[PDB]
Amino acid sequence: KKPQKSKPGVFSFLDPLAYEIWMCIVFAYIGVSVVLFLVSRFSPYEWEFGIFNSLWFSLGAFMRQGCDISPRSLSGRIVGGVWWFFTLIIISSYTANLAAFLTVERMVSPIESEKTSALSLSNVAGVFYILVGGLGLAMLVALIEFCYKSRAEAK
Amino acid sequence: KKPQKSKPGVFSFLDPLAYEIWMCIVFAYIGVSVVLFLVSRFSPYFGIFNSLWFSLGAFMRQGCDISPRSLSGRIVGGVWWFFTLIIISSYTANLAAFLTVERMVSPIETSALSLSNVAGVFYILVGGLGLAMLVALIEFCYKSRAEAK
Amino acid sequence: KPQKSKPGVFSFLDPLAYEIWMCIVFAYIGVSVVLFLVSRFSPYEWEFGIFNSLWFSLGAFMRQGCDISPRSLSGRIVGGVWWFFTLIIISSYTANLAAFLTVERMVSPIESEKTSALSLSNVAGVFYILVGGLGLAMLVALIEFCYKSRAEAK
Amino acid sequence: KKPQKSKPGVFSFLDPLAYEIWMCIVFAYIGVSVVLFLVSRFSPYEWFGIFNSLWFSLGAFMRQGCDISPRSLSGRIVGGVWWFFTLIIISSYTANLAAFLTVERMVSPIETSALSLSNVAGVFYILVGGLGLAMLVALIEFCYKSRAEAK
Amino acid sequence: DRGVQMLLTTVGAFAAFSLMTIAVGTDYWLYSRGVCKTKEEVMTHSGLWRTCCLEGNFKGLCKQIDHFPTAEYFLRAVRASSIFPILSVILLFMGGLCIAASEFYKTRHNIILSAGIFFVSAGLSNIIGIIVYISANAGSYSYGWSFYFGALSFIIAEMVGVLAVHMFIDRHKQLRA
Amino acid sequence: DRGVQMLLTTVGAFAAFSLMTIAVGTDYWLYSRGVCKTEEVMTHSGLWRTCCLEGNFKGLCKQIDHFPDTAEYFLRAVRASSIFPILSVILLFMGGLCIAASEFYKTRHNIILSAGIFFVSAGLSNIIGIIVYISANAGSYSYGWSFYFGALSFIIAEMVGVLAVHMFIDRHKQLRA
Amino acid sequence: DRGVQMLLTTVGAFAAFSLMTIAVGTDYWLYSRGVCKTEEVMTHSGLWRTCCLEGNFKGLCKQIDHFPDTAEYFLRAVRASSIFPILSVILLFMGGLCIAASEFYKTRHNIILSAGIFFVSAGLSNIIGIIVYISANAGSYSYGWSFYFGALSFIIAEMVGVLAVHMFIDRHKQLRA
Amino acid sequence: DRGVQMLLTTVGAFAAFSLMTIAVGTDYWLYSRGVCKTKEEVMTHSGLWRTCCLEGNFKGLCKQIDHFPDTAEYFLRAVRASSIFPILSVILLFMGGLCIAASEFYKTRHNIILSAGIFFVSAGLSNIIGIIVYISANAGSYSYGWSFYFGALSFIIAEMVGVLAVHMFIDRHKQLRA
Ligand SMILES: CCCCCCCC/C=C/CCCCCCCC(=O)OC[C@H](O)CO
Ligand SMILES: CCCCCCCC/C=C/CCCCCCCC(=O)OC[C@H](O)CO
Ligand SMILES: CCCCCCCC/C=C\CCCCCCCC(=O)OC[C@H](O)CO
Ligand SMILES: CCCCCCCC/C=C\CCCCCCCC(=O)OC[C@H](O)CO
Ligand SMILES: CCCCCCCCCCCCCCCC(=O)O
Ligand SMILES: CCCCCCCCCCCCCCCC(=O)O
Ligand SMILES: CCCCCCCCCCCCCCCC(=O)O
Ligand SMILES: CCCCCCCCCCCCCCCC(=O)O
Ligand SMILES: CCCCCCCCCCCCCCCC(=O)O
Ligand SMILES: CCCCCCCCCCCCCCCC(=O)O
Repeated sequence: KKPQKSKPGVFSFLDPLAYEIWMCIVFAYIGVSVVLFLVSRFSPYEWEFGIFNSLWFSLGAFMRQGCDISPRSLSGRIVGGVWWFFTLIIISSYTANLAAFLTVERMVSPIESEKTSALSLSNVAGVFYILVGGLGLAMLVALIEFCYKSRAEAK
Repeated sequence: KKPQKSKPGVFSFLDPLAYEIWMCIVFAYIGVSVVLFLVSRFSPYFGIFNSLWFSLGAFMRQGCDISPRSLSGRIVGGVWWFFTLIIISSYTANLAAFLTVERMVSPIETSALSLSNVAGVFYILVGGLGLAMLVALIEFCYKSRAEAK
Repeated sequence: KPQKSKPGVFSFLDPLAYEIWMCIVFAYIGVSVVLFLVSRFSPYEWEFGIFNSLWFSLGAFMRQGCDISPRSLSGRIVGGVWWFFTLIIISSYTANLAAFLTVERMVSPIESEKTSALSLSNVAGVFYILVGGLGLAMLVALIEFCYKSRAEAK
Repeated sequence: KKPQKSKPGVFSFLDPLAYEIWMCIVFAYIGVSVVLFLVSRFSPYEWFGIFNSLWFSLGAFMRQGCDISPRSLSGRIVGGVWWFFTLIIISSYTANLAAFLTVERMVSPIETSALSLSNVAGVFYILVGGLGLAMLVALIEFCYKSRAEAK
Repeated sequence: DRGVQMLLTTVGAFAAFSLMTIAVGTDYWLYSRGVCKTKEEVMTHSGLWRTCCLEGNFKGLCKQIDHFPTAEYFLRAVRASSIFPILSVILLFMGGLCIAASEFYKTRHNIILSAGIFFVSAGLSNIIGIIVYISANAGSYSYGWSFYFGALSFIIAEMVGVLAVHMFIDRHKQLRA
Repeated sequence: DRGVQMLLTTVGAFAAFSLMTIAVGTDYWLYSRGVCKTEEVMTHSGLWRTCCLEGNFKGLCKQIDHFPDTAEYFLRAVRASSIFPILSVILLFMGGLCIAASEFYKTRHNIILSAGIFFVSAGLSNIIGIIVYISANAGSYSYGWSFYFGALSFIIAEMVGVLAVHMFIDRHKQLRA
Repeated sequence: DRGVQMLLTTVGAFAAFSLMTIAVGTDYWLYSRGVCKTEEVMTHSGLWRTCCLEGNFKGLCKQIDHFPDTAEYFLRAVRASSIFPILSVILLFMGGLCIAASEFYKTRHNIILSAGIFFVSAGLSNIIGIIVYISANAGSYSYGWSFYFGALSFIIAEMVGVLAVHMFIDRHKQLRA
Repeated sequence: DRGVQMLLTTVGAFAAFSLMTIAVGTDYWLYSRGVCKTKEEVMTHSGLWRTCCLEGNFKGLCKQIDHFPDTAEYFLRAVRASSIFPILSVILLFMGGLCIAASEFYKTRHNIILSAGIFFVSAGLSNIIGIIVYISANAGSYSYGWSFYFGALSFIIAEMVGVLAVHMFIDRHKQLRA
């Protein structure tokens, strides 16, 4: 049968980039956050980037979201600048390759031996599932912290 | 048949995404704002209006006044940031797909984007300015009356 | 034959019609003024002045800084709609430029592949604007300094 | 002949813009940083240093940090035109990359789709090189300070 | 004032519960162009459970949706069952119970928090359910009034959750003064 | 300084009103190749009258017929009746009256505030008018001096509104102090 | 809670070193489909030996032939000699050695900083090694548990580096008192 | 220190001026493949003024580039025909040098050092405009020669020296406030 267009899979929003790019993005995120934490607060002569704040900074730099704090040191600024460059390239390339995917549908036969349509909710359902899962997780973590700190109030 | 050039809709700027995606975006925005408010203020140990503002500014890839400092707040903020990035990228990519395909259509044998294409966003903008002015004046009249007569 | 043309200075404005640019400028002034009014007009609450409102609006459009964000309901309404407007307009600019650079459509003036990298000739105008702005900035700074120096003598 | 699949360059992420655009972006960055430093801190009647000017300009180009913005008319002029320049140049980068990938996708010969790590590996090399450099600089400063105590 | 907040929370809880229950029950989710019963094409209610014929040879015939003919299989499982809309109804019911028990067996002050958490969770469950429904359908049409009853239920549930949390905050505030 | 500001706002109000009134009156909004009173020839079209130039019978002016989806009908109505340019003129007039009445009744400062709100609203009406005009035209050409008179009226109206609000803030600072 | 921190860091250092060494020595990095020692059959290729299975003479296997524009030559050279995975192993070893020597010649509290630096650098080397590996593979497939052992070594090495730096900070904090 | 700062400023000013003057007079800007002398295509020098020929049957021959073989294009052609921007860069660097020289003599004015800083910054801006105009004018393979990179290095050094001058002026007015 002629290779009809495939139904968009949940988590098809990751398709523009190869699995290896995502995996290396995660490794680069951890490395950047750790090096920013190290460089920012290791010398006794410096004594706001703890490990948790370094991770937050890096995450929000990647998602081109807020800043809240910027390194003031030479070295922290080196780290921040290369992470900013990386982020710009990777996000631009994600958007560009997604545009390429949506512009030209390129069907391939499973075996060998146009008036473009609005994205449907099926095309991004996965990101909604992740969002609501994260909201549930956030509520759970908050309630755990509150129950713990309540027991600490008992004794 | 004659070409019959099609007039873009006033709100054709919403065309890259299905109606259900916009609907679910609004539901997601309310959910995110409410959960951010609960995980941030519920512990005796970001009010609702500030949480709505945070979420709005996060979606428009714009503002950044305050950001959550707690673990739970940061989980909420992080997922919302991811969601925003995917949705906005997908909007721009699908708009580019629309315009590219419409540009490679050859009939049988300018290209800039016209004010007709983005008119609705101007209408919304000026409507919002009017609403803002009205709200300001209502608050001011209320405050003038509030002083003990 | 049509023979695809050499890109003009100020061709970076080509993705949007002249009317869109004009109305963007009008909307910018309107937004700045209304933000200033709805923020500094109640005596019942006497940062968003006229020049700080203009700066806020400018930076919101260029998807850049945020010194201050309106804290009132009304200023937040204004900011939110301006943010929406900005997002749509900039997305639309990028998308239409992509369409232009993907498919080339040469037009016959009278009727009765390999997608090269982008050359300095079709962003030259933005460089000219930048350096002109730097010159203007230096001029303004020097005028202010000369004025302050002369006044301080008295 | 066999189709001869192309091997992407390491620094292929620079392909969307000509070499001269990158060169002139760097020159423009230096110029903007210097002029912002000059107009901001030059008049007795005020007293953004050079390093802070450079940082401000970089995070405008990367559409990132917003630590501090100019408050004077001249600083604001410089900042505004640099923001304009950055908007145009980054939009143009993304648009031309999309053009590259879209055109390369509709080629049909005579008779994977995602972007591979090879297409961006150079940006990872730069990232890790920058992290190494940052650690080196931090340790150099720490050694300097630790050796600068009175003995 | 404080006195009215309990009324607003309780009436909102009841409204949300009633709307979600009606939506889960009624059949006007999707005005599709479907088959009245198999072994031609007309407008059909196609609710959550039963698709019911209208404007046809025999208007009014209602049949059970044939949900079935691995991710797609799991989505079919989650959609054929309405675990998420049903869970929304259950959580709204438990939230209402917590609000009711706010007065009887008073002064616990964590029952109000439980009410707020239940209402917020009901909202989240509702949204997941809506997304599952819409995803399952596609791959013309319109959305009936039961669908928008579900949507309005979500909105009201979130508002009532905010009120409940606010009331809990105000108690634990007075307490410290 | 003070004393100059009142004169400057008054002059600006008059300038904005005169420019907008002229713009609504005159007919050099658009230079297009249309048809004269009923070939092709250049025709300065306005808000009301499309009129013929550089032809055998230049200077012959005809009323524009704005008619042969509901949005199309409503846009055609809103553009046929230049409600938004006219409302801009009316609001500028009312702002001028408020500024004039400022000299009397000076003890009450809310009349110099009203003046600012009227001028700003006039600017917003002007923007909507320009957008509807251009949009309706879109469903070679150029814009004439009438169009740019409308644009300059918008700019001056916004400046004058800023000045009016500024002086209301001073007046209320002197009485705060 | 110092004391348990030292045990946790030592365990982590040992785990990272062992994982990275196993990953380098073992050859289950890539489940390709290629030729065994010189029909296409599956293979558990590794860093050194492209090794055969489910074949005519399975289990007999050879040294990968790395070699058949200086950039291509340089990348092939860097991937032939697994300089970056090996350097990761060496740096993890030196980090562990520093942590061990943190008991002897105590009170320096400046070698534990070196331990942190070594672990961080080992992680960076590891990531470069992964990138070169995957890049050179592009000159169906899957990744084996050796690849993931390398990845897990990276993660644990970064955690241990953070702990080491934290302990150095705490030591100077105590000293400054 | 003040002495080291002043020496470094002076050396930088001289280096920038020398580099820009060499660049604006020498011919190795663009290794294109043009025509040695006309009215067979081979490699060329193609400087700012004269396109000498190389690797051809006759080498070393130079003709003045045929400027002017669209008013928007006409103005760019005119601005490239002269080198108003490279030349103006050279002039501004020279005037900055004069200011720095007048720094040591007739000193305590404190506004001539500022003048030097402004002139160096302006020279840098002129230089960048010149480079953009040049590169734009040649869009109608190739490579850039060492004279082009001399121009570029001149820009960088001029900006550094301008920074030094401004920083040095700020000190004088800090001292003159303590
Ligand atoms: C105060 C600020 C602190 C410092 C902030 C640093 C962050 C900015 C770095 C960006 C990437 C730099 C590297 C750009 C890559 C160059 C690669 C290249 O030139 O490739 C040559 C190619 O082969 C053709 O010649
Ligand atoms: C420090 C504060 C913490 C903030 C934290 C914020 C979270 C931000 C990221 C969310 C996306 C992560 C989820 C990505 C899920 C990918 C789905 C997947 O794994 O793909 C499925 C399969 O591989 C193919 O079929
Ligand atoms: C807490 C502070 C709150 C700040 C508040 C300001 C934010 C406003 C943002 C966006 C408005 C967008 C309005 C969208 C209107 C589109 C509706 C529409 O047109 O839908 C019908 C459609 O046309 C049928 O085809
Ligand atoms: C509040 C203080 C802020 C200070 C202000 C900061 C600068 C604003 C940003 C960009 C200016 C862009 C200028 C655009 C120049 C356009 C040139 C143009 O339009 O020329 C094309 C020609 O019309 C075709 O034929
Ligand atoms: C900045 C750090 C986090 C950013 C979000 C990154 C998302 C990580 C996803 C990792 C797994 C991706 C799997 C896709 C491949 C596949 O579908 O087979
Ligand atoms: C966080 C807010 C995001 C912005 C929300 C934009 C407004 C969306 C509202 C729904 C509009 C539906 C448009 C589709 C109309 C149709 O085709 O029937
Ligand atoms: C935030 C508001 C300012 C944003 C920057 C807008 C500057 C561009 C305005 C140019 C005017 C229109 C002229 C170009 C169109 C043309 O002639 O083809
Ligand atoms: C300030 C933003 C960062 C950008 C800096 C990038 C500098 C790149 C320098 C030029 C190298 C790329 C040119 C490719 C050459 C070729 O075509 O072979
Ligand atoms: C904030 C930026 C200000 C914008 C500066 C705009 C300067 C360029 C204006 C060009 C107008 C061209 C007239 C078009 C003629 C017509 O078709 O009517
Ligand atoms: C923000 C600072 C970034 C600076 C980046 C510097 C990178 C320099 C690389 C220069 C490569 C030049 C290639 C020569 C090409 C040619 O003309 O043949």
